[PDB]
Amino acid sequence: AVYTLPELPYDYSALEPYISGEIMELHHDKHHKAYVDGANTALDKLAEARDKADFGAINKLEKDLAFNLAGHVNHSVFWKNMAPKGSAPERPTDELGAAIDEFFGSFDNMKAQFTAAATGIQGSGWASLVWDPLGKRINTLQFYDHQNNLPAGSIPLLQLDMWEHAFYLQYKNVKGDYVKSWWNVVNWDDVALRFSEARVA
Amino acid sequence: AVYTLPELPYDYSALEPYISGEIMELHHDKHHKAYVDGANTALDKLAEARDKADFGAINKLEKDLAFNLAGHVNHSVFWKNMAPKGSAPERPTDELGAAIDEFFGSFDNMKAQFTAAATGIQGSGWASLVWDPLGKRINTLQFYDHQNNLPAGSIPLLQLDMWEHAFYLQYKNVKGDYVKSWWNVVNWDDVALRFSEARVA
Amino acid sequence: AVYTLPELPYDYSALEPYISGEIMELHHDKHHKAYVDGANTALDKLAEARDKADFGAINKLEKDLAFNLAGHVNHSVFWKNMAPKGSAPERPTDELGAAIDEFFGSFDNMKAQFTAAATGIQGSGWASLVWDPLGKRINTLQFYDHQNNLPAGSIPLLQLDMWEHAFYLQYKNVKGDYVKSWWNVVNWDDVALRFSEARVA
Amino acid sequence: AVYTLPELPYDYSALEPYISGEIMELHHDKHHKAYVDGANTALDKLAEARDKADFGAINKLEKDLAFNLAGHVNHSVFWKNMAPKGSAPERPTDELGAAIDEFFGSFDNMKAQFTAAATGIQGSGWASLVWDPLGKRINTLQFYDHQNNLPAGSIPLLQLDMWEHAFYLQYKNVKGDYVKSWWNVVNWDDVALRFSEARVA
Ligand SMILES: [Fe+3]
Ligand SMILES: [Fe+3]
Ligand SMILES: [Fe+3]
Ligand SMILES: [Fe+3]
Repeated sequence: AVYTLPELPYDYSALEPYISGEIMELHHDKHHKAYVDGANTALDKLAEARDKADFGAINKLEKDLAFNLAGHVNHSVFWKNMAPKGSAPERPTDELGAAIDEFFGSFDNMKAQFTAAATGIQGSGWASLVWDPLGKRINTLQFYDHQNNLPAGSIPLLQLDMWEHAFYLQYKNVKGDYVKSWWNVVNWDDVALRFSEARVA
Repeated sequence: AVYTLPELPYDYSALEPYISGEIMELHHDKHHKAYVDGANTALDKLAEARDKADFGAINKLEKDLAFNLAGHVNHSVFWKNMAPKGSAPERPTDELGAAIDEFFGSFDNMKAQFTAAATGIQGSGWASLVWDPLGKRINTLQFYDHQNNLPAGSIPLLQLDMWEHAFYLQYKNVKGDYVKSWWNVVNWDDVALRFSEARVA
Repeated sequence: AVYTLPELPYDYSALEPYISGEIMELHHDKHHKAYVDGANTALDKLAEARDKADFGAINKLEKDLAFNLAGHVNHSVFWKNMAPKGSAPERPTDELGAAIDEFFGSFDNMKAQFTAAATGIQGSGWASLVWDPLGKRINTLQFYDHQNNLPAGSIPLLQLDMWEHAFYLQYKNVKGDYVKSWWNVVNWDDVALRFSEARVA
Repeated sequence: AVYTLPELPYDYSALEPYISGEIMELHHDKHHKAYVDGANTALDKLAEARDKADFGAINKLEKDLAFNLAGHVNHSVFWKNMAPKGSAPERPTDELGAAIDEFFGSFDNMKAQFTAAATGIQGSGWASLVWDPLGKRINTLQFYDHQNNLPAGSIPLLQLDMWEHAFYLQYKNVKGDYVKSWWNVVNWDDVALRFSEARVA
């Protein structure tokens, strides 16, 4: 197939007590898998459309593609953005740390802005730290669902899943507690790597 | 300022009779300029939010940023994607040409899918040919407004503005005639350059 | 058919000089007609789906229905909400006038809020004065496209089309001039009638 | 206050085993309450905007109003649409029953279409049976979030909450099992009452 489900870079319960293994198992094995299958199906349908010269369902297929592919991209980044506490730095350093200070003033300011973007979402969505190739800077974006509210060319560096399936079983309606806990498992090494390769447009 | 209004790489009337100079002037001088100002204003507002430590309007600011920056990005690519008839080949060649046949079967198949995506939009939007870094392929996407219905990381190669302001003064409600005439001014050299630079992950 | 295109309650050029007959002709005969045909097609497709027990395109059909039916409802109200200047009152009176003062403070306050909602839209949309059956009050809503950003049960009283096709040929990019001119042709008698029948849930 | 949190017409655990009491408590006491507060706050902010004559945040306030009020409306209908098994007939009768056969062919056909609309949502949303005043018929709509994908004037008759918080704690990712169990607690008497009152234009 074109798209494949990546394996988690750690055990399902490696993020505990911050994120339960039960959520990790359902989130990865069920939800992420659905997006991969959906993105592949969308491409197969578009190929069939071209062969028969029948683009009647083009509007449906383009949304199926955007929704599922965005879901695949977002989750793929999400898994790598995390690591068991202690396995990675608790704060950004070197170039990344300097860039964050440059575009947000300080790490604390970026954290506050990112947290506000995460908890204020009206519906399903993501809080995202991206590299803007046009402005050559790091911005925070608030995705709606998986594929809305973002400029083309945006390169994801750090993402936080704010869909209810990401925290409900453990934190219930208290999304604030989920966000606080999540900061403990952010893999700043992964974010630093993405930044190193992203700041080249 | 972080964002700047790029000058057109040709005269306002250089795309006639396909796209009138009247539309080119209003589209560039008024519409695009508004998105540049809006993107700059959003960043300024976010900076003030951090200094004041008040993120009450975070939802508004994140949408203002995404909408305006996406408008700026989309129009910036749009201008470069076009050139006076006779300036570039009327059909993709070399590496780009081979990639189009690989991912769509033929140039005609690509045109058909792109055209269907452009004319079927329910509301304002864009038909877009992008490079998908994850699947390492060229896909067609149908943007809603400027910032919706697309996966993060999508690299724009060729874009067609389907907002009514882009064609109404000349083609009125007949979207099909607009898209048909537009193919005549596509600068395949610019698209090929973007593909080359995008391909290098 | 289930849905039919209503005829304009006046001649195409009756709203001049405020709204040109050229816009009225295209807007009614072309755009509105498309929504009626689209809504009817959506229903036929859903019927075919039930017969064959094939709901594969349900997501597409439900959006086709919402988009087109909303477009039909919005435009149907829009035509009746207008009348040649002098043929109707220039300001709300009696119950309607009292209700507007009650929920907005004054006619001028309602006009300012409505105007701001109309000119600030990011993309295609409508500025709408609706009756809220749950709160038993009159509110202003900002529709996105035709079918987004509104509570179920909302009863339209006064609507202003902010899609670019509604003003571009005459006012170009200056949506502010369009809104100012539009106030001159509002049929307050039609709005008063809708209010009389709407305030019953 | 303009909006108030309605009390449940039954005990929190009266819908078991179909819908757990744990979900009913969180759903009503936490989620619904938040939408009521949000709708009230939006109105207060709009009132302040008028007094200060500053509508700079109009786009934010109109979305806050639509999102929260729609959430309030949707949940208010949702609670009344359900009742303990045995309280009402398991199948529509009389006027409502005849209307369902007229617009869907049969009760089973309606259930199939409604179920497909409920399980196919890409993101948060609702499956809704509404009375269309323009076409004078009963249609099924698929809401996105709380306030998207619906025509103005739509009168809700029967609604099913498909947001993840509505079923995750009990059914996890298996949306189909949730919808299947939900049909057992549908209060057809409430739906029939809404149809009667909606029908009277
Ligand atoms: Fe997720
Ligand atoms: Fe444009
Ligand atoms: Fe219109
Ligand atoms: Fe809910």
